[PDB]
Amino acid sequence: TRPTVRPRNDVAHKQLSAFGEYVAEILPKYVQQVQVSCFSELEICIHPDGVIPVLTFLRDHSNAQFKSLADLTAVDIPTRQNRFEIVYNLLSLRFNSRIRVKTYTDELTPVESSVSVYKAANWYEREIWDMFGVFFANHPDLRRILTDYGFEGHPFRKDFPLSGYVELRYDDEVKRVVAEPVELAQEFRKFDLNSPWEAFPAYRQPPE
Amino acid sequence: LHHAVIPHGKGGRSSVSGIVATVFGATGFLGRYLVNHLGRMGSQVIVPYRCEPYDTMHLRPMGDLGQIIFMDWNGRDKDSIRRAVEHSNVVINLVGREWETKNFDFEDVFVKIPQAIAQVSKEAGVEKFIHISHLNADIKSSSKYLRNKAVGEKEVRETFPEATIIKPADIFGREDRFLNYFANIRSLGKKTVKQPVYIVDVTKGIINAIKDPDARGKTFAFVGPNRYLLFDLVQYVFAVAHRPWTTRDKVERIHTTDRTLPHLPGLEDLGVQATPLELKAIEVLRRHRTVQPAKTV
Amino acid sequence: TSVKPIFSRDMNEAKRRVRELYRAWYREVPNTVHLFQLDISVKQGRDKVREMFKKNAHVTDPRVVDLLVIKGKMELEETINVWKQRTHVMRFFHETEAPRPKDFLSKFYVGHDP
Amino acid sequence: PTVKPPTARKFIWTNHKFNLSGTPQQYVPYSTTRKKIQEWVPPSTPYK
Amino acid sequence: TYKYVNLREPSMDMKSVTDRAAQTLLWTELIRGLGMTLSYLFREPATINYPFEKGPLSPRFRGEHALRRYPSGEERCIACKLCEAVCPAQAITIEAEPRADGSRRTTRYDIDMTKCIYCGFCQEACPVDAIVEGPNFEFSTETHEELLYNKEKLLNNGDKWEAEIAANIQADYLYR
Amino acid sequence: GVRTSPTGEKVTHTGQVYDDEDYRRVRFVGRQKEVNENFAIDLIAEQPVSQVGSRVISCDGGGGALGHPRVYINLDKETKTGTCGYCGLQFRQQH
Amino acid sequence: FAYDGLKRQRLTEPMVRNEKGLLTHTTWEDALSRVAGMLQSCQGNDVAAIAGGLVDAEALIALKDLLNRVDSDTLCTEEVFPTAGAGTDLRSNYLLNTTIAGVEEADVVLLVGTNPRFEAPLFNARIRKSWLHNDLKVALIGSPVD
Amino acid sequence: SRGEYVVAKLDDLINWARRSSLWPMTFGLACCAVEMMHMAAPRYDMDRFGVVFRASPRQSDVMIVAGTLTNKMAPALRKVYDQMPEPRYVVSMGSCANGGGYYHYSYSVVRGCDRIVPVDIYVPGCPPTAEALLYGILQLQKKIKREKRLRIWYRR
Ligand SMILES: CCCCCCCCCCCCCCCCCC(=O)OC[C@H](COP(=O)(O)OCCN)OC(=O)CCCCCCCCCCCCCCCCC
Ligand SMILES: NC(=O)C1=CN([C@@H]2O[C@H](COP(=O)(O)OP(=O)(O)OC[C@H]3O[C@@H](n4cnc5c(N)ncnc54)[C@H](OP(=O)(O)O)[C@@H]3O)[C@@H](O)[C@H]2O)C=CC1
Ligand SMILES: CCCCCCCCCCC1=C(C)C(=O)C(OC)=C(OC)C1=O
Ligand code: SF4
Ligand code: SF4
Ligand code: SF4
Ligand SMILES: [Zn+2]
Repeated sequence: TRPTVRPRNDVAHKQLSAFGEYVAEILPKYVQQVQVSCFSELEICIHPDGVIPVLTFLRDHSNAQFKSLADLTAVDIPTRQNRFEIVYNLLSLRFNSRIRVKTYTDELTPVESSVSVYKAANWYEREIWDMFGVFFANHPDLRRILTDYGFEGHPFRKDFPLSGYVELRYDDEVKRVVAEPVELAQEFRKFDLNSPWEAFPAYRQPPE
Repeated sequence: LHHAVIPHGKGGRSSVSGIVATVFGATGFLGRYLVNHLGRMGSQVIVPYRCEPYDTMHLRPMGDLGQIIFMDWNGRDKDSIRRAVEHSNVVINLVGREWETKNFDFEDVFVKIPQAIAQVSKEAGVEKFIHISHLNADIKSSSKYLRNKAVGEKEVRETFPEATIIKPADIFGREDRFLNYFANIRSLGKKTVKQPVYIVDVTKGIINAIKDPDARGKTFAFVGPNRYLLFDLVQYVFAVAHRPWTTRDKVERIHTTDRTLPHLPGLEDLGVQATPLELKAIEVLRRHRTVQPAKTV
Repeated sequence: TSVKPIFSRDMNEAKRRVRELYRAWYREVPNTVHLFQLDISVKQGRDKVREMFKKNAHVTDPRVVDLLVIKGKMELEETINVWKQRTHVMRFFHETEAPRPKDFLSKFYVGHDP
Repeated sequence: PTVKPPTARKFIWTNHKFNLSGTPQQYVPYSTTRKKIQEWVPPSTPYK
Repeated sequence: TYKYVNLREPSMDMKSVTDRAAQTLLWTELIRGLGMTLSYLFREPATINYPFEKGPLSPRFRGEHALRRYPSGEERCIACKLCEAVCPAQAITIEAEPRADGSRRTTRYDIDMTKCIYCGFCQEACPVDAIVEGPNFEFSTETHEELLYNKEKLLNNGDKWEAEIAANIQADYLYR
Repeated sequence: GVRTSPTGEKVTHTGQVYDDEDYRRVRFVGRQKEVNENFAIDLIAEQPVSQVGSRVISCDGGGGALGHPRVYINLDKETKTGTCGYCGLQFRQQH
Repeated sequence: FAYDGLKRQRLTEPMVRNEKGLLTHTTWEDALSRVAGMLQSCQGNDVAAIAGGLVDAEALIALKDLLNRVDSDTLCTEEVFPTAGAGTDLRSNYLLNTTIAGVEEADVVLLVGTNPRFEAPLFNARIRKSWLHNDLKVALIGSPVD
Repeated sequence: SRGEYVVAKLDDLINWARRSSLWPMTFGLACCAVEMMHMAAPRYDMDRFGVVFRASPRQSDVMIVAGTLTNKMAPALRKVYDQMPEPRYVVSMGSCANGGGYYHYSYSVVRGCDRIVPVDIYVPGCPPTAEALLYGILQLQKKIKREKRLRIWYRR
């Protein structure tokens, strides 16, 4: 399997597994799962009451020093009752490593804002509000950041359509750009591309 | 009814209204808002234009792709009128002038060109023709405008007997020459009573006359809700505008009172609420700014 | 059924926040009609505010009306500070939209929508 | 093409046309497909 | 494996201090910048004489679309819809039926050139070299719908540009 | 091989023409309906049937990697020629 | 394969008889008004309704409720089912009461007066599957069809 | 006659002056800004045509819409268009300004700037090359060259 297969990094896999054990036993109040991927990335899956303790630990601990918030992300998964998956990508410059911190909420439970831990998060979780509707409690200036000013709904939710609900045009009668319900001259043609045959037997979910 | 002209959609920009309209005189004040309100339904609008194509640019954002067809036409050319009307199912006539020029007088603008358009639309099988006269059009009127426009009303009725003739009183809007005339005149007060009508009311009435089959052969009188004396109307215009090119035919028409014809239907027989001047006068006259409302009769 | 609140522990505090947000909008509407130089009247914009508040008058969950007050404060903040333009404020007044058919028979006449 | 000529084909335009946009020879789009639903044509004879 | 931009402590002897004071009072770096601008005054400019001179292009260039033919006049498109399956803008719209001799051909082949992102995935997805993206980039229109190409416009572009398209494919097909 | 409707409008190789009462002919008024006059069904009919002596022939459209995928055409039917599914060139077994 | 009759011969617009007696296209207002004006002038057995082969239960109960507002019970189907005895009162004398899947459980089948190959081809396919796998005995009373 | 000749030569004079002194305002919204900046770079050099680079938006002739018009910047686009002195023209550059482009089905993109402003020249590409935009500018100049403002003024 030499030329075309990605070579596995066993050293970093073992190191990130040991550090995941370390984080799981220092913070067992909040840590739910710890998993290391096959391409050597460490995910810490936490309870959302420990956003500030887990991130402050990873920022300030002498064996962590994850001083850099790379990215902050929600993922909408509608089949879960806590459908929003808040992902924290942290970067350690001292130990040259990355860690993923993941937690959950639904549409109504707020997540505690992490601008006291990372000032990078100020626009990121504001974008998560704008795109998903995840309210972040005790945020300095939480409002929209990317959508238009009168915009209704949260576009990156998966029950939100691709073209939205309203579209704009200029109207010469009222001398004003107006919002009218969306009508496409050509509908977005949905392609059912999924193959009816299983591709990855290692990822097979067990039957009921 | 052919399959491509069956209405579809929810009545929006990409929908199909089933209205294929040729609007003569579409580059003017009324044609602007008529092509606006047609193209937001998804109508195939045909715009014969006499002018420079730069002056028809504002009509292109008014409908979806391929829904406004521009073409050259001449008022004395029946070939261009036929080339414009032979595919439409409604022809709206909006050709007019406040002043007569070297080539086109009031008779050519109000008698020759309307009867030519109505006759050519008649022989091209166009089902609906909608002609715009004036409310004060009279054979015995003192202004040459209203005499030629009454004669043209007569000829359009007797060459297209199912046409919908419409009598606007004095249309006010942003691009009018009624409130913008008084805001710039800075003529005198007489015994004149007027009831001006808003342009969106006139446009909604023309479209409700397109859609209603009971408007064929009728004559409508589009008037506002409130009759005003001329003098306190002009003082209300100067009061809204925060203020302390003419000819004698325009003076003959300003000092000609709006006749009341209750035997003719109006905007309420087309289902249009007449908008009063007090709501839209600020919208017209905010541009002229560097108020007790007008007394009705 | 034990959920973490947003601001209001129950519906009385929630209605207090709804009431203060309505007070703030009612004070703001004359300023909005002035500085955006809207073609509406102050009574008409206040009727639109009352319409938007009566639209959500069925909600019995404190967290949902906490989020409704939060989004109303965000709309208010975008309107007091001139972040919206005149077009965004007039998008509440659906003026260029045609009046939709309401009864069964006119909806039957125009198309297939229920 | 004086030295290495283009390969001749019978369908290649012998007369190159420039950009005809803004002229009466300009491209107008249209649906190249036919009518999908055929309508019932009622009989031109009476029914009595 | 790193270098320090701007970590120079200047010399404080009277020679270097007088050097920096002469630079301040006599504007020496400003005359240096004037000299560099004057040096470009006397160069030949890089300006080509468009439209009489054209910018250089390669045979890979992705311009206006065209539907091609075999060296018999038979059109290459066999209606397989790979190009609209791969089209990242969904600019391509295809309908098809068997034509009058039983051949698998298209009745519709639309490309909205104002959706099109000109990325050439259609010409690399096409198994028969039917859709290609030609060298024409000088095709600005005056109306929006003149850029909504149907099959007749694309076949006319193919007939128009085949003498050039075939030579560019001849130059570049061994890299593909 | 373009033919013409009684309205004067040209007919494409699909068979598309607008009707006499269809309003969408107004888009060509003062402009032109652009058709291609090289009909592929007429041009491939002009190619002669290739006489070959094998029971199975192959076709890739000419040019190697510049044509279409190489397909194998049976020629056992003596009543009918064997036609390529891609290029439309047709073949006959000479015996 | 009968989905291409679904795009031919279709009724697309309302039609009424003109002054010459021919069917001409009209609006829904005109057509429904001309039907309703004749419906208001009917009562009792003066209005009737036949239901064709391809009609859903929504339109069936729609036209039933409409004609019962006129007090008309004359609502008919094309396919004759005998009304003697219980008639259509009990469902058990007009259904396939066993099931289609109950063919798999049967051991003897009597087919009376049907050609189930063409009247209901997948009911026949179920009979052939039970014939093949369960050694079903089938007897027919009727013409000796394949 | 004589007056037709005079208004024809005066049309020729004012059309020459207006096309040979085009001053563009550029909405550099997206990637097409980079390619207009190459159309002003020394190879293609818009400034040798009379088309000055970084003209004032207050006294510009043509508005080059070069990028994706979103729903959030459509009223700012229309405001800058309304502040332009006539004669104003609009060159729509690139696929997103022409028809929505790669973001045609987006919730936040105006499907072509022609829903907002009248467009004179549509320049196709993603991006169209700097040579293709200069082609569109020269086609705009040819469109101005055949204007008939005083001839149509004389014939009315
Ligand atoms: C009774 C008879 C008189 C009637 C009234 C007319 C009065 C005189 C007005 C000036 C002359 C009228 C004609 C103007 C030019 C018309 C012809 C034209 O446009 O030719 C095009 C030609 C360049 O070709 P082009 O299309 O630019 O091609 C691109 C390059 N391959 O263009 C050229 O070669 C250059 C064109 C130059 C135009 C003339 C020179 C400028 C005008 C000078 C007089 C006015 C201004 C005076 C000073 C004002 C303050 C500075
Ligand atoms: N307040 C009002 O304006 C009222 C108007 N009316 C009537 O309504 C109609 C439309 O009004 P309005 O829009 O305000 O008037 P405008 O003058 O603004 O518009 C008239 C239209 O007719 C065209 N036109 C004028 N003269 C000629 C000609 N000789 N040959 C060809 N086209 C010509 C103009 O096009 P172009 O730019 O090419 O010249 C323009 O599109 C007129 O008939 C007017 O009498 C009635 C009551 C009140
Ligand atoms: C009486 C003669 C009038 C000549 C007018 C020429 C105006 C200058 C043209 C080019 C130009 C330059 C050099 C210029 O420096 C400038 O300011 C930044 C402009 O405005 C945006 C320009 O348009
Ligand atoms: S170049 Fe790309 S976007 Fe354009 S038609 Fe081909 S696949 Fe579609
Ligand atoms: S990929 Fe090629 S052969 Fe297939 S449908 Fe597209 S153009 Fe035709
Ligand atoms: S048309 Fe394409 S390349 Fe151009 S600005 Fe838009 S996204 Fe960028
Ligand atoms: Zn072949």
